[PDB]
Amino acid sequence: TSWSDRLQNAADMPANMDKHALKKYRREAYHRVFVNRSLAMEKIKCFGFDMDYTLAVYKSPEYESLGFELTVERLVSIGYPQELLSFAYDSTFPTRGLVFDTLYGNLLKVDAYGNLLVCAHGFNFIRGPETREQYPNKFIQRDDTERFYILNTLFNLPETYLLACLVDFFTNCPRYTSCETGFKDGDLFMSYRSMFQDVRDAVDWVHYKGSLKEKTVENLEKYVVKDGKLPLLLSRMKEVGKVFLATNSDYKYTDKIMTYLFDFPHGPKPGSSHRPWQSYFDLILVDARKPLFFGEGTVLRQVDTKTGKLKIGTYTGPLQHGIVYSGGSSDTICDLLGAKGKDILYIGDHIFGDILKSKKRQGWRTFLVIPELAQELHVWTDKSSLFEELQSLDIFLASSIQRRIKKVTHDMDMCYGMMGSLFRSGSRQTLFASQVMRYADLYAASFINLLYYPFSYLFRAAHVLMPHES
Amino acid sequence: TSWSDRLQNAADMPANMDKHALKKYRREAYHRVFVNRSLAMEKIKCFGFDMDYTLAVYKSPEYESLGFELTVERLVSIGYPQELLSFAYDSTFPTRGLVFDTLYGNLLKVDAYGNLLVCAHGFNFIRGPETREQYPNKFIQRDDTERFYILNTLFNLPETYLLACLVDFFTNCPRYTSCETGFKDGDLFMSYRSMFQDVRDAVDWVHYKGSLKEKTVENLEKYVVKDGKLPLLLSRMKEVGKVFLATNSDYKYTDKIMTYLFDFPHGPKPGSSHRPWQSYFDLILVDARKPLFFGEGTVLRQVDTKTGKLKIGTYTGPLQHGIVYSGGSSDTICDLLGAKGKDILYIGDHIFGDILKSKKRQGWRTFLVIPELAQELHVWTDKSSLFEELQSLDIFLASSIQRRIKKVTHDMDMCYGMMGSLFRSGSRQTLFASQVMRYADLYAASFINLLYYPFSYLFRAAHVLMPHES
Ligand SMILES: [Mg+2]
Ligand SMILES: [Mg+2]
Repeated sequence: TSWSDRLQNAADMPANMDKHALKKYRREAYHRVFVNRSLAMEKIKCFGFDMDYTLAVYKSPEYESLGFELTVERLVSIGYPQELLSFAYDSTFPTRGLVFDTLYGNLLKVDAYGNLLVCAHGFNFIRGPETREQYPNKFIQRDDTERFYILNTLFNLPETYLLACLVDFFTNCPRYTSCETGFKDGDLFMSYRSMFQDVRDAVDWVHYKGSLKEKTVENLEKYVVKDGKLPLLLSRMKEVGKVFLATNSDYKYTDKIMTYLFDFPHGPKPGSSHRPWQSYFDLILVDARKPLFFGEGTVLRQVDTKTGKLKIGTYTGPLQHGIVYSGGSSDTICDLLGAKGKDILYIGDHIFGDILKSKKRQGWRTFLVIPELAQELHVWTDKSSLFEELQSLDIFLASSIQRRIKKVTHDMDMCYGMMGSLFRSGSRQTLFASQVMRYADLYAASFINLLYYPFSYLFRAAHVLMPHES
Repeated sequence: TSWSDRLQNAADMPANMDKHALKKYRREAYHRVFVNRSLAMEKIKCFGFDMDYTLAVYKSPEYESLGFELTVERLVSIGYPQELLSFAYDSTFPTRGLVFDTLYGNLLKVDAYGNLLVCAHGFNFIRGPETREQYPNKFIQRDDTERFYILNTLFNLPETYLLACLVDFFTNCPRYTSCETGFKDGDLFMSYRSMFQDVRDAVDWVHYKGSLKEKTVENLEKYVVKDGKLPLLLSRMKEVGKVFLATNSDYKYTDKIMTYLFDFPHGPKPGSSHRPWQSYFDLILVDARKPLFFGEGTVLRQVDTKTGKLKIGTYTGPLQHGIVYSGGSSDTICDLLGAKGKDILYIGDHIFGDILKSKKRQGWRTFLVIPELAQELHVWTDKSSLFEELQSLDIFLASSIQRRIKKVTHDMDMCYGMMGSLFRSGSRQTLFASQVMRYADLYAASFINLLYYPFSYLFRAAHVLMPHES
């Protein structure tokens, strides 16, 4: 049972809009919207969306497996060894938000301060004392972006696993000699950095120049979660405010995915006429180039929706019905919708490019979609006894207790996968968790959970007090 | 009663090291060390210090008034109008950590997200609706460092007030015409930015080329808090670890201040021989250039302590007794003391240059000294009924309540001064407060509060849980 299985099971259910039914449903963690900072829904005038892994959640592990297979085939085609073809995607290995250290070839799980929680070289998990050789302070400087790459999106799951496969492969293949910073093969030296760059390039290529999109769209039911409640929520949002799309995807791909997401024999609710996906949006913007979008952005262009090509020139005209924009900036949205940042709730899955950047650069309100939460919630509740035990031990310690703490931490983490929870390793929160709390005003397993709250709901979070104020 | 008066009253008291006396004393907020993240003191191998506003806390408002007077005199001497000489420093106006907006000439008090809590143009406090003309989203992008300057240190208190005085003066002097971005005086245009730059330059000049240091050192009792307990604490630290000084001040000024700080007829305790300040440090480093110090730093130089001049050349030798360093990097300290970052507790008052940067760049443990806390604690407890009222109203609201909330917020804030608490405006925390919580592992009114805790004390903070984990 993957997180997408959970999401699809919930997507299959019709909306019961009886107000008591709604209250009961949203009390379940699965259908709840979680609150980091208080947000009065009555003050939101514009609801903005990302598409991929927000509106269009790709099914797991099928979509990751497809990306993996095509990325491997691209690497082989440029001259990586044939043994790569014997790799098979394994969903139990990668957790999102890991850091690849391009100097030493390690996947790292870190906290908000760059402290090492987990270090794997290939499939070898390096324990504390051994990590000190390469990380003397068990710490990385994560903003050293030339060295460290943070694998922040669900698109990075395939390459997270592939990096580990490759390091494992070269390390154990007697054709190659392992060095500190890569592999020697006679007169050829392959650094972990140049290897990482090849993987990154092959991933981009598969999405942009390869067959991934074509294979996705030829079997959308296999690859994409679909939910009859989506037009209902969007139509309700449009009753109290404006609705926009701002996506990095191009027009042709957006049109294919979005058509599928609305492809039901009805519109907002069963019995109503179907309407085109475009009719649910006051403003549609593609090729957004987030996060650059939230600063200078790019030249505002107009899509010719008939051909899917951009019209020649900068678009200087007004917002008109049926127009589709390309590029621009977040200011385009504010100016055309008559909005200020705090009137906007932007809904996306990219913790950096969607959420942190719109928050820091523009003061937008933020809603983070975390698709894996759909299944992490199940583990969290099902294994609560292990977390509680750890919480009791930590308090008792403040030795056989220290070893017990390490053992319980391991058992708890393994319930999530080999790289543990997205949100923690034992009692230590990850960088990703800390960024969620600081930048996402609201978060949930799905944006659909907004449907279960009334129009002027006040999302509440307790005030933060300093230690001396307590 | 200023915060320095509180600090000096406590400094005047002898240390009672009876273990029960110690426990009782540190329970008082004034003498407490506050904990943002748990820290096991037994793991600290090196204790590092800043000097100014850390070891050498300057007396308030006398020191600010001296800086102000000399800065004004410097501005007049370069051609600012004579009316500046009628300004007098007023401690009730500035709060630390305000943001000067160089485009519009406003002092801003903001939260961690750039939201406006207070906006003053001169001594005119602009209320919410009027701030929207210049700040349509009541928000600034604070990392736009070309536009916004954060007045982060106690050295910036004089210029905080002076900026307000100047804006007030030009606005109300009929020789000048007020524009959006500065003042016209016939064929001369003075932007708020060029005005701000003149103030900033005059402040630097007074410290570097003017008479401020000379006037400080000629009357150290008037200007500097002195405490017989300082050598006691340092000598205890030296029993369990290494002690270093890393300061931006130069050798001659450091030597004058430090001599005064140790100038008692005894050493660590009454009855013991006096020892030179240098003997309390395993490593002494001046001209540190923090925060650059915590990255590449500068060339490591050796001070000729006889002349106060640098020896010619890069110092390539070992740590030797009596040597004094200049420049270098934080790696100099780790390499010479045999330390890793998490073995180091660095003690300073500069939230950015001392604390945030050593934490983010190096993974050092951090202790933030907040001298104003000495008096903010008194107001916090004395006016607790106003904060409690506000907390009850906020909860009741979740109208005459909204107006009551604004009135109580104002009354509470005014108890601290015209720009309110360093830590909040009503129920909203400032940027400074949020940075304290995120980057300072420990904080206190004075570093001396460490004396009241035993050698292997475990400072405890509760674990943070995400909303879905609660
Ligand atoms: Mg996305
Ligand atoms: Mg200082």
